Amino acid sequence: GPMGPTPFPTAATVRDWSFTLFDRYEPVYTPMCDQCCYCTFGPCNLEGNRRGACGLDMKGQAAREFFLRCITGCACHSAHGRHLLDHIISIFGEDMPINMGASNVIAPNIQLITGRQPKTLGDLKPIMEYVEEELGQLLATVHAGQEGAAIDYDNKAMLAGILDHVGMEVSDIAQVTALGFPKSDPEAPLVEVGMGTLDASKPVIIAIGHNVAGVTYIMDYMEDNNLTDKMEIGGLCCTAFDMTRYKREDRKPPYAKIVGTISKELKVVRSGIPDVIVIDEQCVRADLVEEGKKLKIPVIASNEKVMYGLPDRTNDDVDAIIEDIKTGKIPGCVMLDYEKLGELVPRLAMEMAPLREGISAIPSDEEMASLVAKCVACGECALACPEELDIPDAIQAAKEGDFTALDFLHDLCVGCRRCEQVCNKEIPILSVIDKAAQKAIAEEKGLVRAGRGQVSDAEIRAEGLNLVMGTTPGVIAIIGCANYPAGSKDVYRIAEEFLNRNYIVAVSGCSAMDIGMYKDADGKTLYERFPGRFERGNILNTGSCVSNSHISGTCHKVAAIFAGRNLSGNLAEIADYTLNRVGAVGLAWGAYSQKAAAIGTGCNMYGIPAVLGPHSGKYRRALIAKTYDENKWKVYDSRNGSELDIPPSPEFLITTAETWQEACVLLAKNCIRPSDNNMGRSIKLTHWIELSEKYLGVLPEDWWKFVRHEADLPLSRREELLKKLETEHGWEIDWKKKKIISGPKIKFDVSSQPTNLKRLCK
Amino acid sequence: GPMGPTPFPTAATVRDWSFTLFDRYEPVYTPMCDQCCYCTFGPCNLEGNRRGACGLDMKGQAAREFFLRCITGCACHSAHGRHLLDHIISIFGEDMPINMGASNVIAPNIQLITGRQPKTLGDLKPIMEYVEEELGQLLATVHAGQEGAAIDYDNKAMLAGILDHVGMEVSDIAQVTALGFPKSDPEAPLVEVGMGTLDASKPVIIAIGHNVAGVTYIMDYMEDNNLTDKMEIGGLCCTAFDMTRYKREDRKPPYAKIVGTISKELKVVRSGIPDVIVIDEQCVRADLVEEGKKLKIPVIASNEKVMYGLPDRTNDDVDAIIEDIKTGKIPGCVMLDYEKLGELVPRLAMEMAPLREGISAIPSDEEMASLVAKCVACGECALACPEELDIPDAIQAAKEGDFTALDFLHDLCVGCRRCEQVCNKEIPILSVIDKAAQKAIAEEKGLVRAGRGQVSDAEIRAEGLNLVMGTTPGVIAIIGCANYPAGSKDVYRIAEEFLNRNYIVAVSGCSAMDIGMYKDADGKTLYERFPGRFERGNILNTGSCVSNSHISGTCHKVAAIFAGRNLSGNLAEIADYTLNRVGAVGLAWGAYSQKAAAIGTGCNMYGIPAVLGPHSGKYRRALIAKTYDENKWKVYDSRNGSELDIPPSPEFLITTAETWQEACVLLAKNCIRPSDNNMGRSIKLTHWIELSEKYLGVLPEDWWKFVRHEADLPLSRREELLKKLETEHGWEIDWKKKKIISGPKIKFDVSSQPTNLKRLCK
Amino acid sequence: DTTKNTKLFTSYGVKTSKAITTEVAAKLISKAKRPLFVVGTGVLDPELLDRAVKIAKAKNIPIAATGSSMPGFVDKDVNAKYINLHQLGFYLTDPDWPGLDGNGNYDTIILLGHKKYYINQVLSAVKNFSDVKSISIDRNYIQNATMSFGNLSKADHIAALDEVIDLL
Amino acid sequence: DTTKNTKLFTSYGVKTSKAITTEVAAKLISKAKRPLFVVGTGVLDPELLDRAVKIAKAKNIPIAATGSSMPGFVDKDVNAKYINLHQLGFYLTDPDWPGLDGNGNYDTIILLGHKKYYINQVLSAVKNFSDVKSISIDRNYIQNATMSFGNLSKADHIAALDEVIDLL
Ligand code: SF4
Ligand code: SF4
Ligand code: SF4
Ligand code: SF4
Ligand code: SF4
Ligand code: SF4
Ligand code: SF4
Repeated sequence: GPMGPTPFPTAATVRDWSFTLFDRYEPVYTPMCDQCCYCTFGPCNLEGNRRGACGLDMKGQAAREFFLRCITGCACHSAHGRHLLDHIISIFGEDMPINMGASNVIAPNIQLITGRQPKTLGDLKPIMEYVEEELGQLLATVHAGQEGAAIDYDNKAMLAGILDHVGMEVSDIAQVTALGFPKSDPEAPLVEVGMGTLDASKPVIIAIGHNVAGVTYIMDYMEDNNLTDKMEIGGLCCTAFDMTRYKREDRKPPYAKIVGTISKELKVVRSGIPDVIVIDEQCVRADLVEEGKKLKIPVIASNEKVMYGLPDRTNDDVDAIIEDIKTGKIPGCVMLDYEKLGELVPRLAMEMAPLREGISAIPSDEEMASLVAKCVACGECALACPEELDIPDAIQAAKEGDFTALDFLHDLCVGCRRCEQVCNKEIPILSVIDKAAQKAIAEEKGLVRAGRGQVSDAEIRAEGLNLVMGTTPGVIAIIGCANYPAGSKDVYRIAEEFLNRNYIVAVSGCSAMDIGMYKDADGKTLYERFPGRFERGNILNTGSCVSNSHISGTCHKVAAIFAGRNLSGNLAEIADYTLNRVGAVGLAWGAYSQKAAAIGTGCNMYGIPAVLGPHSGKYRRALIAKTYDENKWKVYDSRNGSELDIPPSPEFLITTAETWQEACVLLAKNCIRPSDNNMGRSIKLTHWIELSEKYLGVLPEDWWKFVRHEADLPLSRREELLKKLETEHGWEIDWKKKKIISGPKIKFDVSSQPTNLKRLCK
Repeated sequence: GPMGPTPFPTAATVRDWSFTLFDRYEPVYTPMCDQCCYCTFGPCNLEGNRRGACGLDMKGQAAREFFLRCITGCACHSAHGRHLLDHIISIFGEDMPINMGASNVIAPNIQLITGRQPKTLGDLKPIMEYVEEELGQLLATVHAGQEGAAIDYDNKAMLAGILDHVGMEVSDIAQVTALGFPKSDPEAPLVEVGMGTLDASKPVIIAIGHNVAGVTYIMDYMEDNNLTDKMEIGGLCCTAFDMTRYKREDRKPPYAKIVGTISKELKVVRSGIPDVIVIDEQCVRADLVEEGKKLKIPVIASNEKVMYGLPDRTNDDVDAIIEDIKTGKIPGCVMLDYEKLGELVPRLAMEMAPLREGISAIPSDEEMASLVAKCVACGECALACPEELDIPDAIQAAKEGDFTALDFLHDLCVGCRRCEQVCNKEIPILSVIDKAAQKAIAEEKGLVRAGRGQVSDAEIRAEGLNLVMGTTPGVIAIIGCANYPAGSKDVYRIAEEFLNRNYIVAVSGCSAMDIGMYKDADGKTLYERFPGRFERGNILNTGSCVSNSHISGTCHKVAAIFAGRNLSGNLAEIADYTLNRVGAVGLAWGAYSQKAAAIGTGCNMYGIPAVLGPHSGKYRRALIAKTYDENKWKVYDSRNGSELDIPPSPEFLITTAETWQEACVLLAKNCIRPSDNNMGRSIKLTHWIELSEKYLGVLPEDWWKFVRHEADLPLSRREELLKKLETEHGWEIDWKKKKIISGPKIKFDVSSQPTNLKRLCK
Repeated sequence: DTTKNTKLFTSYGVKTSKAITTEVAAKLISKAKRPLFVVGTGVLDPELLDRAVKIAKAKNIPIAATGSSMPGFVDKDVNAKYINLHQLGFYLTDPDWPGLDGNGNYDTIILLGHKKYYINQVLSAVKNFSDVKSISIDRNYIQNATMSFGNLSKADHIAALDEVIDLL
Repeated sequence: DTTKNTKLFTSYGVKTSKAITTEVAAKLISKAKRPLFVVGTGVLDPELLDRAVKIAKAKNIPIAATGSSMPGFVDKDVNAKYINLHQLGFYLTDPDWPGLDGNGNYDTIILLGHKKYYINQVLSAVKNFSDVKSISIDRNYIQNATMSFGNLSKADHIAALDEVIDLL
């Protein structure tokens, strides 16, 4: 078949496309530090964009830090994929054909980047080898004196992001093909999520991490031992999604439960509900053993990445490990044998449940009163809180008999106990807040749809025209972590606000968990209120963190299947098409981790803008365009090659918002694309203006820059907007026929084809 | 053939050996930062060993930072090796047999780690693939919430270090086999090193970096164009060693020159001598273009890792690039084509030499006087100097007509111009110092022996018994970077002091360059004064940075060839043998880079202690044993299995000294090993006591802890030391026969076999 | 006493803002050439909104209402415009930015009602890559500003705001 | 005036040492229970060696001569012993270290004649993983110490040392 110009890309292979992107969206640097500390020549003070002892300046150092974050995220996803693929090939075999669903382009990201079309499982190994090679080169570039310019660091960050997307795609494809995951099911079963969904009268296993192989072995033991209804297994983070997707192509509800995000780990440990904690991979707290040994909660590690300093009893007999754990010799162990782990963990939970009865860190009412009365209001806890919660005010209210302030603080808190280590009264602030909100915690239940996987080709053909023309207002990819600024309900509010306006909302990761935790006045979640297909007004959940590759590949497949392009080694052309025509925007309201940065950068390289939470300014790098400059918003017409002006949309590639209202406005405005017809532009403008008036109280100042025709204006308020154009901007509109005769700067051409590349322009 | 228990090791495969090492040599943590800044939950204040929002504490964060440094160094060496091997296979072929010299164990590190015995060049690809896989896993471990314990981070750091040694071995083996490098030649030619060795009346090419692939092409063009005697090509850093080793198996002197270390890059640029600068990879300053455009010095990049933000003219015609550079359109370009680069760089130097005549940043005498008179003695430059040089005092002396202070400061300065960016008088302090020392710079010439490569098996048989028994006082591996605390002569002083006492001094990297820059009163360097074989009193230069794998493999071959062990997958046993019997110590007096940390950690895992400079406390982690505790210095006898006490030597695995005198004392003391015979112990004790009296003014306080017999004492001062043992410690010595009858705590057994492992003990 | 408590959990570096009194902040705001009043959503508190409106009216200061604080200025008779705070920080570093009204960049920005970890990250770029001055008049001590109030309680913050208005 | 200039090129964090006068340092040294005098090779300067000897003799302070400063103490009548500074910092963090003389650990260490980037890295571990107090009486302001002199010239350093000896 035909091949594009960029198969198996390297830093020099994608430098032209990255430079084209950075010409419009300039990299804004927000250094987290005034100093660099990489080598022993330092620490070097770089305040004022000064240079270090090696000659690198502040901008270069910030770019290098962001590049390191992106390659770290890529490494996590790639290592997950490699481990999963090795286990899957060792068990099921490498001749097993790939079964992703009902489609022809099985691997969109893989085909786009490496130009390959894998058929069986063994064909995925060379992709992983190439990813490992490129990761090695990029990590070598981190060394001192290895790059002097920040723009080349940005190019390498883009390359790392697309490598991360390839790795996520490999991992998700392998696990879906092997472990009987749902195969692009519009109607996958609803699963229970929440801390209060766990039945604490039963032995409780709690799985934390991202890798699910050992979890699958534990589930197999529980199923074949008929222990599904006698025990309770819950999961935190993306491993919960993976276990709830396990063997669910039969579409029956799962029995494993979802507890919450990373913010819930310490709260669940302090509650005393878990009987045995098993940790697998990334996103695992480092104080689990210290906080668990107080409440006699054993910890079992199952991966070499997270050994947790525990003894290695992998080759020891299961009963011996159980006896040493019961006697209290060790707080846990490392078990790298999957059969032995799957036997051991349920038995350990069973034999530990009767031993630890009523043990919890939640204070009693008298103890809570004494702890509240102990405080002196010195303000160190408020200073140390990542979310700047007014802890001293809540405690002062608690001294008077009012516990509503701490109850309100409960949802905003991320359960990090950074406040407890600065109190000189030794007040367990996190436990005090949990005690104050113990009723709301008991009421914390919800429903979330299981991870469907990728999007089938039939839905792609159904929605491609609607999306490219703007009939569908756009795609909102609500993804990312749970480092929210003002609680976990903001993602729910945004998702509801955009589902009510018939957007296509695709969710994944911890954000799906937090969306499914809130019900309306009647008592239904968004997942049961709206269907789960890929169409207007539908919220679909792709699955775990590695499922964002399915959203990116959905954009790729919109470009390929509909417009009839070639994916193989064609990153620049497909990304240009996505940037100019597909109205997709991403949202990471609580991104904290390096994987989030890698996913965002990979989406940027593919042409998808992203809004992030206020905490994401600590990533040190955004991509923002200049609207006042006009030379930046100029492309070529693909039919001939002439200069064509485009509206300033998207006006950024990565930005950070402060509140969820401004985030809603930004998401509504950034779905606008060039090459939108009159009806699509009318719909997008209507939604943007309505949201701006609802949340910000004013009609957008630059709304007129997106009007090319009288049909572009909203149909309901056409006359008032025409009068506004007549008066404020002195345009010329013919009132006899209600048409625009003079004023617009970009004329409307239906067959105009805006492109950023001249090589394929004719 | 037989295989050991640990082929292709992972983190869990080497955790027992690392734990055994850390039981004795406890990890000391010296945090460079009170805060962690990895994710957006932070920055987290960790002062007082507090925990961050993820639960990780100060010790864990310091261990993670050191682990990141080690994996970065491993990545640099591995990427160098992969690029070199790919180029070599593409040119010469993958069927080319490996020709390292005259030996049977061609790849000691590779065989020790992966259990493989490669024969041709193609067999090295799977090793590189395994290294890339393990690098991916280790970099994935860097993510937030991926490891909670510092000891597991230390284990992964050891694994990264040995992976780094494997990568260096691969790279050096490939380049020596392909590029006609000297094949273990004890008599490799002497090459000229120094800034003053460059003839500035000729067109000058200056090569900076570590990769020589492109350089070799430039040298081929110069040779076949008969331009060797009409131009001057010099190199800085390890690429200079690589070019001076190119095609030198014929043992004739090279024509390329060595300019200096990383500290000389900016000084050479400011001198105006270079006509064209070509940069390949790591250890390249980031302000080369900014400082070169003032003096019209074009910069040509040749690798994707360092593209320097220059335009990419790889596919453009050579003459067009030359004309654009000459007119001043661009300060340089990126050339990824090796033939084109090899044609372009000499022609560019030829056409740029007549254009830039007399251009330099060195101030004139009147300009220098005015600049000196401008200073007001505010002290910001002294505050900003990495070496804490007393710049204001030197300038105050210069105001009075005395330039000896700045001349003295010239050698201590590392040419980083961090002082220039804080002066409010805009005084070019580095240029002022260079002007003051312009005579000494003109006199800066020296000789260094070319990189011989690995050590042949014949010399290993010749020296194994002497090294193991202690007849040779030991091996001193002087390696590392040029971040010296008090000038570049300290390495020369240490090397001379240890060569005068008949140690085996093996050098590599920038330290060899700095050793070869100083001559005695007569006028000869150490390289011409002492032979270059592998025996007592000989200083041998292995080559570039990737040649430290030859020193480590020399230790592995001492263990294998002499004692008759099996290398294949036998890291723990070989490392235990090296730690207990081989008296080898390393010294990195000016280590700053991450590659230095990786090499040191790899040597530590192999059982080789290392001394570092005062700047190396910024690495955040040392490995120091407790001498007062006695349970730490206990091993098992390999013949039976009983408890055997050993002297506290080595007392550290990684330590930092302050001055070179203390470093000499530490190196002398840390060559002492158990299982030393009476004569070897006598020699080592004599050298240690003599150096301690010479440099510290006292006889060592714990000298008696290393005496097991009256023959262990130095032969010349036996009686006085016996009287000291009789008096100070109340021992019992028979004066009739001059023998020790009572008092020692460890008895001397000739056939005692100390081992740290019970599995192979019988 | 707005210069007493200047405690921080973490530090950006050696450089830090100067703690100032109400008199000094009043003088700096009154002597500014082309000031801008950057306000976040935290200004929507009823005790802060009237104070901000009075400060802006006393000196005819254009207002950049970042976040979702714009609805609190629609009814008031002030010149306030919405702009994303990150985009505003990016635009302030460009010397040839026309500005909110198109009359040129600004030399001083007054900051009120902002989240510490957000305004600090914007001010990092503003102070490291531009020559704009920043005056934080909030209740949290901001390191990356040029001049800033110290840590204050809400009552003390209100009293300090009244003191600044009195001297304006 | 040893508390005026406390400038730093780089900062370890929010926590920093307290700048003290000669009277305060003299009181702290005189009231120490089991002090140790850690001296580097920088003490070998002739004007510093006699001052260090007089300080140690005035209070019978055991001396840890790190680096290669031991030859400057052999002839004098003081109790000085060589120890690697990194190893000394490692041993001070162990509560059950017998000490140089084997009589227990130390609660206060006086630091004189050290490289800033070396003593700071040792003091980082000492202050973060132990309860030992550190008094820097050198001419460079040390952040990681507990109490420290400010930045001083050589003449001012000598005058401050004489002032400390006078009050000892
Ligand atoms: S970059 Fe991060 S680790 Fe390094 S000094 Fe700054 S805050 Fe500390
Ligand atoms: S890498 Fe450069 S800026 Fe960073 S510490 Fe080293 S010399 Fe300074
Ligand atoms: S740190 Fe403790 S004592 Fe101080 S205000 Fe907070 S809860 Fe009260
Ligand atoms: S545990 Fe909650 S309240 Fe305490 S510092 Fe962390 S986020 Fe703030
Ligand atoms: S990785 Fe942990 S310690 Fe570091 S900033 Fe994030 S939460 Fe804080
Ligand atoms: S910074 Fe400049 S003016 Fe100040 S002391 Fe140094 S040379 Fe003199
Ligand atoms: S250029 Fe030399 S004198 Fe100036 S700061 Fe760097 S090392 Fe010190």
